[PDB]
Amino acid sequence: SRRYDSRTTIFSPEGRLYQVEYAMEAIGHAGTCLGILANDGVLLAAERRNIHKLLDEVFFSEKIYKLNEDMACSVAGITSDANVLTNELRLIAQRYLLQYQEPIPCEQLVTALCDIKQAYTQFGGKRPFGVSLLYIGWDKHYGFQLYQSDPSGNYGGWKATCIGNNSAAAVSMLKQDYKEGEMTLKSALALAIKVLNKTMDVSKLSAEKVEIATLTRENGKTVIRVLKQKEVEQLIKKHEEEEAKAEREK
Amino acid sequence: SIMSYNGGAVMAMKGKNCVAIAADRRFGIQAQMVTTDFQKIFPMGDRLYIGLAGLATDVQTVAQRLKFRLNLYELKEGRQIKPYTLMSMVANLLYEKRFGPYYTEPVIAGLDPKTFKPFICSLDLIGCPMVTDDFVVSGTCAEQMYGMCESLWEPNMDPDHLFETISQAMLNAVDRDAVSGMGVIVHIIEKDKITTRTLKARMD
Amino acid sequence: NQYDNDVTVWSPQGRIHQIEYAMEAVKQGSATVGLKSKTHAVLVALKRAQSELAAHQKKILHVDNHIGISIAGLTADARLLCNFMRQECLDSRFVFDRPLPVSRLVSLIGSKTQIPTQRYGRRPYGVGLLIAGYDDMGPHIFQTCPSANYFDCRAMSIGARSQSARTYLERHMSEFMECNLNELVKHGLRALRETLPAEQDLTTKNVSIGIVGKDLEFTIYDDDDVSPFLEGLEERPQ
Amino acid sequence: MEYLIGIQGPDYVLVASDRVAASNIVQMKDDHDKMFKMSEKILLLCVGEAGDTVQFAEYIQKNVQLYKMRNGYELSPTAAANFTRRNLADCLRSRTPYHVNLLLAGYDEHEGPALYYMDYLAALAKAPFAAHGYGAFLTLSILDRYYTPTISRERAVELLRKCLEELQKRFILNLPTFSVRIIDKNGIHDLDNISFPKQ
Amino acid sequence: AERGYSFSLTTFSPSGKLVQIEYALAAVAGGAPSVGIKAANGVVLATEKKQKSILYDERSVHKVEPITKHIGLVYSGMGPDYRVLVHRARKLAQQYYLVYQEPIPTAQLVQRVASVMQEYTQSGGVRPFGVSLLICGWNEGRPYLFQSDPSGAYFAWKATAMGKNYVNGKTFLEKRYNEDLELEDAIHTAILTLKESFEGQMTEDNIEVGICNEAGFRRLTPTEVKDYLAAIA
Amino acid sequence: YDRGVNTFSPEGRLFQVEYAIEAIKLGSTAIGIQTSEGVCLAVEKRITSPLMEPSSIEKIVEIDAHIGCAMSGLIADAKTLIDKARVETQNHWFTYNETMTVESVTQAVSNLALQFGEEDADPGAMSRPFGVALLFGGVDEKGPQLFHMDPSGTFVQCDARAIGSASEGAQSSLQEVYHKSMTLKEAIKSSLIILKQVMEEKLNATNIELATVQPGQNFHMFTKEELEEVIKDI
Amino acid sequence: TTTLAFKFRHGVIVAADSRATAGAYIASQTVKKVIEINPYLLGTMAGGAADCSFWERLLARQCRIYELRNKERISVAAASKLLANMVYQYKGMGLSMGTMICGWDKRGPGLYYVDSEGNRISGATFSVGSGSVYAYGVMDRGYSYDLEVEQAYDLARRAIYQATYRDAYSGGAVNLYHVREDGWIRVSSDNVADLHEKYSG
Amino acid sequence: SYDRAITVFSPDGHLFQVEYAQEAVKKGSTAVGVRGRDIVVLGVEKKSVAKLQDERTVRKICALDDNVCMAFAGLTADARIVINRARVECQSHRLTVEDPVTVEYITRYIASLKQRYTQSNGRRPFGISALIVGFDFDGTPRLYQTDPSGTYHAWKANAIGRGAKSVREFLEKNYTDEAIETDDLTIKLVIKALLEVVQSGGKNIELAVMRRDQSLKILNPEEIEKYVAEIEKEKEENEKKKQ
Amino acid sequence: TTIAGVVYKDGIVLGADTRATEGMVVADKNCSKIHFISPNIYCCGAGTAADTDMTTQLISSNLELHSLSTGRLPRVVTANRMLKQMLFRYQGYIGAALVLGGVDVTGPHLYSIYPHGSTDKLPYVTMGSGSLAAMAVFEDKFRPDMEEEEAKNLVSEAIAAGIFNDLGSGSNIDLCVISKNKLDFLRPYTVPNKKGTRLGRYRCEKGTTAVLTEKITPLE
Repeated sequence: SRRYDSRTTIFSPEGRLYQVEYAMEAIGHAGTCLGILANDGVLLAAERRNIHKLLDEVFFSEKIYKLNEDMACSVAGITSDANVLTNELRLIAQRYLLQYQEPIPCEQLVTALCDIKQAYTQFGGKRPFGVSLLYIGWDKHYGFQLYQSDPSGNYGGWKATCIGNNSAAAVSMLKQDYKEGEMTLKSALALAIKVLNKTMDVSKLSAEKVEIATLTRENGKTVIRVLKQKEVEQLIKKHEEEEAKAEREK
Repeated sequence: SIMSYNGGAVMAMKGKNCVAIAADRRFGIQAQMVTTDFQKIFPMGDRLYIGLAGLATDVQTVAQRLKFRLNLYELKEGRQIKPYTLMSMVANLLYEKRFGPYYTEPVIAGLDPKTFKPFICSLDLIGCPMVTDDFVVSGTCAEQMYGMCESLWEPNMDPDHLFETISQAMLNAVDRDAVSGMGVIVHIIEKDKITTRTLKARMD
Repeated sequence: NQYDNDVTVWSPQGRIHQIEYAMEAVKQGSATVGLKSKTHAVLVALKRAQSELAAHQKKILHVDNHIGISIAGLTADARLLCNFMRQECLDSRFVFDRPLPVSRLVSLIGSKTQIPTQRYGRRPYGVGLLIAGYDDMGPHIFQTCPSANYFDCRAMSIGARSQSARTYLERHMSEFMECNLNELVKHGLRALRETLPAEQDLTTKNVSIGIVGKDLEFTIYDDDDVSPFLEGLEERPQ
Repeated sequence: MEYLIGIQGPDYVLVASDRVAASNIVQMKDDHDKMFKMSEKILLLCVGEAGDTVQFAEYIQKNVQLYKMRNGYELSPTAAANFTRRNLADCLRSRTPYHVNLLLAGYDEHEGPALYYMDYLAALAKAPFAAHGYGAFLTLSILDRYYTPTISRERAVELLRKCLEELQKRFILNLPTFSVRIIDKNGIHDLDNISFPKQ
Repeated sequence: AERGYSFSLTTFSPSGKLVQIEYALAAVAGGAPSVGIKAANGVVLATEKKQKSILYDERSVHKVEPITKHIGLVYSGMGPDYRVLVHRARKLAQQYYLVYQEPIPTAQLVQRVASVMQEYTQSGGVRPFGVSLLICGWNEGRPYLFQSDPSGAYFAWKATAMGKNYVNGKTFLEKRYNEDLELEDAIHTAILTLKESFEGQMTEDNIEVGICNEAGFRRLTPTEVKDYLAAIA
Repeated sequence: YDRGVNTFSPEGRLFQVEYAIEAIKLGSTAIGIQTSEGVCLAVEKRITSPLMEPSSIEKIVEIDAHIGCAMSGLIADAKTLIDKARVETQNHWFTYNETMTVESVTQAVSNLALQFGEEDADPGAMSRPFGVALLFGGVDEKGPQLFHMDPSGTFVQCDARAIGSASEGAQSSLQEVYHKSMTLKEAIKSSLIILKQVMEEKLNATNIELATVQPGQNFHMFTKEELEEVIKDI
Repeated sequence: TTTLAFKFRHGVIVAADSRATAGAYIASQTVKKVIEINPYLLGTMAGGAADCSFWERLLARQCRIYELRNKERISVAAASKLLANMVYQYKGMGLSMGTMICGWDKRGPGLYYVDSEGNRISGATFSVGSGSVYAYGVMDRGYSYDLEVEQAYDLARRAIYQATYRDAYSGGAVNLYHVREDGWIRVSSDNVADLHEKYSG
Repeated sequence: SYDRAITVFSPDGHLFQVEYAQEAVKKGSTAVGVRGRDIVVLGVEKKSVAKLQDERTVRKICALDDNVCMAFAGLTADARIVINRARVECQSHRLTVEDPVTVEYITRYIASLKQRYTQSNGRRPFGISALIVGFDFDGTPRLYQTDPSGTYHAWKANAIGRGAKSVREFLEKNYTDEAIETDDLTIKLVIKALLEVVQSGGKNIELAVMRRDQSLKILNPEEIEKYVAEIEKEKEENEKKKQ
Repeated sequence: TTIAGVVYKDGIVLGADTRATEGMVVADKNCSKIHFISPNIYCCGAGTAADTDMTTQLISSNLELHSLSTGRLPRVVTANRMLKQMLFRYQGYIGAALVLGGVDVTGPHLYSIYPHGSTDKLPYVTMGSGSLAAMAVFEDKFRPDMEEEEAKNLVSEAIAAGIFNDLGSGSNIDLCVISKNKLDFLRPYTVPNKKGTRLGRYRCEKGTTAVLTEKITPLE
């Protein structure tokens, strides 16, 4: 018994949790997923690894989970763990709603899940959840919001970020192009298309390969929509027709 | 009785391709009225409302936990809930407290979100479902409401006539009950729109 | 070395090393001896001091009016067992209003101590006991090992360098059954004495005595109440 | 026996309570306070059973303060009211129910002034004005007679005085003094006690 | 006496892999092959039920099992694990029916079963299931075909294959099959893609077939399978 | 190579207990002296920075008005035992209306000895021994008493005792200077002397703590000035 | 039983009778109804003797542990709150207890009434027991915050005395304690028979 | 449940898991704190200034109650846990006792918590250290610090995290009764200490102050820039016209 | 409520009325009291309506699981056992009174099941407030080995006796015929009861109801 125990909730000599880091490595080999904040909304854009000629497509999405009428999330890592965590997030949101009769602030939801993940890192002897998450939402306290959480139960708020394969490059590119206080949903969409176009291994980029969702505020209600393939192709074509435009100048 | 502690009345009525649900507005404690704007009808999706009469606490609580489970349903599955399914859900929720029941007798009224076929039902305090093709009632003035509904209800009624009928039934039944009234509210729902009205009523 | 660390692991030769290692804990303790006449049961124990400015370790504990013990090994396990025995005796007096038979108390100790020698992550009790008692079948001296085994002794000694005492006792067994109390305690003291180099000997500072009998409840003597026993011994010279 | 009253104006909430702590046939305390600060803009007026009132009220209070310390912002009067209502409703069918009747006064930066009424059965009801206790039976009507939604806080205090005077006239219980507080955009303000110099 | 190992047997490698899951998948890709085709008006599941002797009574154990009246299952990998998952799936379906008085949607059943599968990749003292599942169903007019793997992940397919030579069966499906097929044609191409591997004479007792139209899930009689295996009918 | 926390060495000892004993050898050294006029306890604070408030270092605490305790080793572990001892004394007072004997308190704390283990235990049980040595100094019906306890659970009465890193040297020095008829003044004096001998820093008023328990006076921790008056007579 | 307590400029006066009955039968006349919890904390006994004594003893234990742990002494408010919270968990089980916790604090003289029902209120004057109504009559007629110490003593003593006169379940002796900043002092323990001759003639 | 000894003794008498936890702390952002007369200031170093990140969501200076604030260094998640537990206990103290909370009390609670996690089956030590800062009733200002072991002490000034030794040395050399004679001087001392290990900026320094019965005050980068400016001025009006 | 069951030559006829009352007020005129257990097993329910509903549904579910696992058609003894053990466990607090009937490999079987958990296997049974009338009909006109239409007539007659002689019963008659190779779920058998035609038109015309407030909400 002491022999077979892999000891998953234990410090390493350098003062770190090996399983958490290895989980981060698992995340690194997952579909690229990024999120960008704006002044009139916030968006998620993710690489689709479920891209085969014989897939049936019965769901609204693949990596975009609706959590709440004012909140949505995207994921990267092991998908089943993502199903678990997303279900739990929904549960938490509904508990808050039952208790206070008003929507849960996004930060509170993220923290609530992150404490569970942390708990998994500290005791139990179980493997952690090989999953990182991006949260987009709106609330009456901080308006439009983008968050990110790691399997360590560690989270942070961002104006723009990426997660998954080639995340670092995407982050650098975002650091270049971003526009604090001067961001719009259109511009942010362009930026997403750009970074996704460079980071994705498979070039050219078909709508069959990307998945975009926006969260915006219309008439007192919160609207979350997944972009149809047509709009996506419009965005890509726009990107190429702008890229072939700046290359003329030489 | 426990049900008569706060009083109140809830009614639902079938139409052609429409449906109606109504309730009084009084929140009182025994003989004393506290408020005249108490909500007893709750939206459980587009074209699907639930009416709760009885003990006010359990009205609010059942409504809230119902919204809880319903939201979870509409998230796990990618669809609004069907009326029969909502009825079974409420039935389950109430029967979970078989030996310590919530004191409410719910009434469900809605259109099939896929079709448009009207659906109405009512349940026990322990969740025994009952579907009809005409009307359902629940409240301290049940006998009164039965009396009115049996004499006013016609089969294939249009929205306006369904409205007039359910309104007259509610008004005249409630006006013979001391712990029901202080206003009436009617939701008449059809395929394209939802009309919400408050009736001119006695306030005594 | 792979059959060393768990009590639930048999060795390929039919042994359990954790039990034996536990048995070794008895030998690390100061020696103690126990013998019986036909009327009395006596424990004699060589106390032991860390430094000169520290008192000598308690070796004899009271269990019930008719039962006392002498310990050898881990003192925590000793106090554990002691509390167990006390509680069992109290239970017996409470329910039956008669003193608990010594052999049954011992059997209970065996049962209790056997249990953790079969469960994973559990350890044997690291303590050996000598039990002096008197009941309807007369005086009794028992010996309990970490192996959860127990013995009905005519006399015995356990602890460091107790082989000598064992030999001496083995010589004078035939005398014991007819000895008087003074002579019995004497023999016990000599047995305890043979467990020492010629340089050191018994004192009113490093000896504890425990007696129980037909006319005497279990009693512990030390300090100056030991002097009447010692001052009556032959200055055995090298 | 205990009296609570709340009157909501367009941009303020006025609250008042009796100051008597009574047992048997004697008044044991005459400066008792029925109010509980829960936020900078929320008051909880609790009344009822001996130990249940303070236990419940303080539990709620420390939990609201906990929310504030954990999240950086305070609860809205609505979220607060539904919180206390949830707690009260969950204990209802338990071994340890709480016999408390309560008012919750508050001011939100968005939705404005709010007054909530709660029965001991945990039925929550928003109202322009409310009252708890036997005295309510003699005061509510007066409010009904003289309340208008645009009532000034001065007129509100005058009306309050009318109710309390009525209490002095018809009510068999003593009740000589009354705690009076008011909540607005700037927080909770203590007003002079309404008293009737008997002896 | 017994308690239980409370630590994970499935852990991350430094490469970031859940090794036991991939070894489980290795166990799947060593079992008899199975094919599933969604065909407009119905769904077909078929598998190689090849025994090891004439002594085996093939009319006793089945690989194509019903979950309810409208949902069916086949697998690739270890049998006993599959059996466990079948019991569990049936139970889940019945719980759903007790709560909603409405037959369980195929996708919901798939999600719940997948959750059960995920548990055994993280809970203590257990290994993951060595089974991939193909689940067919009829709900809300449309037909449905899902696959769930030992990680607890699931995918919706128009058509697919699992087990031995699942890659070549998959390609064969990608070419020699597409939409607007009636269930009959689908059965035809299903037995056809199974035949791309079934070493030996493929009889009516060498394979098992199940169908799912809007009349319910059912296992095909050996007679019907013979008629189909006449390279005709 | 990892084995259970309840594993025996071939010598017949528990590895964890022995390693805990080893862990004590890093602790601040402490001295206790028993005397018919009272019991004294002295310990070095070991301040590692001028920025550290030394008054927040208490290696001597009051178990009760007639019992004090000096601790060495892992102080964090000691706090638990101290609290348990205090609670024990208060329970004894509650039940019997009389104070605890020093030996009884010591025994009580010693009952938490080998109460550690993995399998077959509560989910809130200790995983390892306490890495701490204790010196209880008290006054009761048997007069002034001083006891010593180690992670083995074995507790024993002592006339003069030293625990800590410089245990051996200090103990020898104590042996050379102790007799069962000293005054409390001679005891305190001796303690401070040997302490200064073994301490690496220069002995001063804000560098050690000293406490006495006398038959006529409750547990007393010496103030800065009271310490100065003693250090004066070096 | 008749107990009273009031706080004034110079501290807290605590007084009690000493009679204990079992029905009409007088079981004792030597009951210490002022409970010395601490050298700085006084309680009173009304209702069930056992309940008051036991729970306030538990209180004393808790207060001592508090003093050891926090190196400071508990406040009157924290003590009364502790007692109230302890007693509240047995609500409806039949505990009969009406006590007054008196002390001196950072906030000065403290006086709290604590019930077995759940009450816990701070105040200037209190009286508990079957004779409380009678004691209130004289105490209220004589009370002032600016009373002199001897005046306070005389007031408390007289109130308890008149209470013994009217109430059949109160009598024996009048015991009187004074809580000052440096702790409490046992002021007096006069017999009712003596007080009769002192007061009437 | 999981009942395995994680933290055990080594042959040399060390608690390895606790030491590794302390290493984890040593990899943390530098946090310092100093105590003044009517002011107490805490400042934390590297905020991982990604600039694409919301600073508010990554602050390492929290408030436990209106009375007590705290900084930390180590594993941010563990810190979140300990912080929230400390908050609950801060409120429960108000429930069980009419009086609020002393800094030493909450410090003791947190410390005992960590120690408990060093000695319980299945659990793993919190890999954080905390700087607790407050003003108790009676007005005495106090600063304590805890450790993954469970040990805790009072300080006049201290630092934790990456390069804690350096800043500790600096503070040892600079803490006087002349410095921290005014609020603006104590804050200045904190910024001066932090700039001795930070990558030399001012946009990389978070600073919070508490004073009297007033609430915690976080300093906006404008005020911080101003203080660092007067700092660089005094570092060129008393250090330039001399050397 | 009046429910009955009988055993004939080729199987079993179950009968029920359709009135559901709350107190002494008719709530439902067309209540279904004949419940599906298994394709070959059906159950009439009297007593506490919710309890009969949940009991019968639970047993149906467990039996579906059972037959799904066994691959065979459920037996009536199984249903009887499950029901009676569940009911006994709850000591009558589950107010389910049942008439259980079905056809097996062993043939047709009819049990009556009481809320305390006692059962009786009988060729004819009645339960409910109208059970004595129906039982009278049976005891007067029952013969063993009847034919289908004769049995249907007998049962409908018993249910009618209940309907017209018991205030708890009324409205229509439901039959369920179960044979070795047929299932006739006739619902309803024959409604011997009708509301009299409306003599008047109490139709209210638009505008006759005064309205204080209106609010139209467009959907999609």
